[PDB]
Parts: sequence; structure tokens; C-alpha cells
Amino acid sequence: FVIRGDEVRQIAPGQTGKIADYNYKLPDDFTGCVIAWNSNNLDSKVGG
Amino acid sequence: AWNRKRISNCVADYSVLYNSASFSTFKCYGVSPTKLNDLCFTNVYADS
Ligand SMILES: *[C@@H]1O[C@H](CO)[C@@H](O[C@@H]2O[C@H](CO)[C@@H](O)[C@H](O)[C@H]2NC(C)=O)[C@H](O)[C@H]1NC(C)=O
Repeated sequence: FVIRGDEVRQIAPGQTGKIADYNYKLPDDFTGCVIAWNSNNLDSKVGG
Repeated sequence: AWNRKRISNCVADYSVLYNSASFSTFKCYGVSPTKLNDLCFTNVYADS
């Protein structure tokens, strides 16, 4: 999935936020690694 | 210079304070926000 940079903190164990509490919530006992990286060029076009 | 607008003798609500204004930060210390509806406090103070 892709979300904005500001909400990257929200997608983590025991955190709040609109998308985390309404779209995708990580379990408290999660044992995995989360990776993030911008793709601005891919997310920018002439028509948006 | 801060103003303690003391609040007493009324019935509050907090769900309304979650969507109308998308607050930049919301850090509920000593108390998980979502549960603020179902307990009665003493002598609430507001600062600004
Ligand atoms: C301060 O701002 C809030 C929005 O954060 C205002 O709440 C809205 O008020 C109107 C009029 O009563 C309602 O139609 C809206 O439904 C409210 N917003 C939402 C999202 O529901 C509030 O009225 C403002 N307060 C003052 C005192 O000006």
C-alpha cells in the first residue's frame, strides 16, 4: 500500500490515527519489519 | 500567560473532537483517548 509521509508513523504497533484505526491496524505482538521509501517520480504525472 | 477555563457541572463528549478538526498532534497521556467517554473525572482544566 501507499500512504503519505506524515502518516508513516501511524502504521506501527500500538499507534493511533485515521488510517491505522480505520483501514489497517497492526497487532500488538507483531514481529515483523516495516519498510518505507518515496517514489515521487512514479507518483507524479501530467494528469495526476 | 495562560488561561485556566475551569469546567464543571455538565456532560462532555469527545468523539466530536476527532473528525471536525483534523488535529496535527493528539497525544493522550495517562489515558487512552478512546476510553474517555466512560469515566467521570474531577475538575477538568483547559489551557490555551
Ligand atoms: C469551531 O470549529 C468546528 C469545526 O472543527 C465547528 O464545528 C462545526 O460547526 C458547524 C455549525 O454548528 C456544524 O455544522 C459542523 O457539523 C461542525 N463540524 C463538523 C465537522 O461536524 C464549530 O462550530 C466551531 N465552533 C465555534 C465556536 O465557532
